[PDB]
Amino acid sequence: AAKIAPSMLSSDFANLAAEADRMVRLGADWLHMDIMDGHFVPNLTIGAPVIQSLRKHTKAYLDCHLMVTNPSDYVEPLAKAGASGFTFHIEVSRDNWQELIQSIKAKGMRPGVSLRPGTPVEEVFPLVEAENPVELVLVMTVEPGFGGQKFMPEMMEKVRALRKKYPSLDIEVDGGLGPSTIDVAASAGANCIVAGSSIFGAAEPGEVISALRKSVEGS
Amino acid sequence: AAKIAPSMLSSDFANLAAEADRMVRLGADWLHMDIMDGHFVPNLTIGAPVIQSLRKHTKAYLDCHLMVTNPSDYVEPLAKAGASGFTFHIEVSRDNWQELIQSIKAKGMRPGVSLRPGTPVEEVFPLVEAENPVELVLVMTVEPGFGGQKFMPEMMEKVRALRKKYPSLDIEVDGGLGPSTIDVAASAGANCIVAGSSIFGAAEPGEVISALRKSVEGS
Repeated sequence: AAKIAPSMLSSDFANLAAEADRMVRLGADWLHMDIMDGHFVPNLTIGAPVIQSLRKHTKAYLDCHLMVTNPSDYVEPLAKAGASGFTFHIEVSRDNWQELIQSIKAKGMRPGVSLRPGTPVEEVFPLVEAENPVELVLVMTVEPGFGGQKFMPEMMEKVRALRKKYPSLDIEVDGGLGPSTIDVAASAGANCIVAGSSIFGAAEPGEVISALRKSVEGS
Repeated sequence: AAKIAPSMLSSDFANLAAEADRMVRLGADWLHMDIMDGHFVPNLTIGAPVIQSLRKHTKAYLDCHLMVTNPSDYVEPLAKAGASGFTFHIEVSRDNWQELIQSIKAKGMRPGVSLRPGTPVEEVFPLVEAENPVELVLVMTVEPGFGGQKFMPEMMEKVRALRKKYPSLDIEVDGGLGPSTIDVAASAGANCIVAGSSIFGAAEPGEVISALRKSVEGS
């Protein structure tokens, strides 16, 4: 099923609760929260304290993407904060992804795994096929760290490979998604769409959300 | 001169613009922004993207405290974001402190340096005495990372030492400051007061801010 998730990194961080309400009001399915620690990626955004404050104001699904070096140390804080989805990077969980997925699920959060552009898609197959698997795979379509970057079409091959092997798996894409890039992504098989500037910078955000949904549903 | 700086780490992160404005209306001189990267301290809070959005909603002095391992990489982003004060930790700015101070000042921000409880106060004397010196020294009165911890009276010896040598230097304290601990800190010589839970958790925050200011001015 299609899930449109505005990237709050592109919203007014100073009026988060209002922005969250506005997005839900405009049709958003989830709110994508980019958590960066300045180490895994060269940018620092928000952490669990922000998620906790936001949860007090909304019941919306908070899709948290951990671009941090030590995701295991965020499981407890984010679960307490009220995170709904917890997506970690495959590049920093090579020795403990099994326990990490289990620890996330134990806390009632939906486990997901993300991969940077340079990481071969085959690396996440074991995580999708595990006894306790990830329930979402996030294919980054730009090098993670900043919004406003150029969509990388070559990443659609990863989306396609995943959709072919796993027809019911939630496949998310993040990086340059918007009206001009949604069709190729929807055709490739992506059903969860993270978009920032294309939604918040639009004259009609609600129309953009609907257009993204329609493209996915059309595929 | 006394400066009262509420610690936004204790505020409603989902209504930052409103909280900042409320603090200013209640008499806050500066807004203390704790930037933690999960590495220098075991917590991740907010980064330049949050500061940038807040600046669009306030003209208040944003006193940013960098509890990160690589402060040099935040100078440009925070300057663009509108930070007013940029305080780095002496424990991670080694051999690069002279350049760091110059880079901060070169970008229109006020340079400051902070020291954890375990760090001898003598460590910062050269920075205060340099040709292009720090303009504020932040004596942590709790181990940095979280709000609500117990004030450490023993840290007042650092404050006193600094005040004795530098009569006009801004000396800031952060950690457990409130009505019950301000007199001993004001007597020691601290004039810039960072307080979180004692202000955001108070029935009369305006009265608390005034009391903190009165204590400092009384000294």
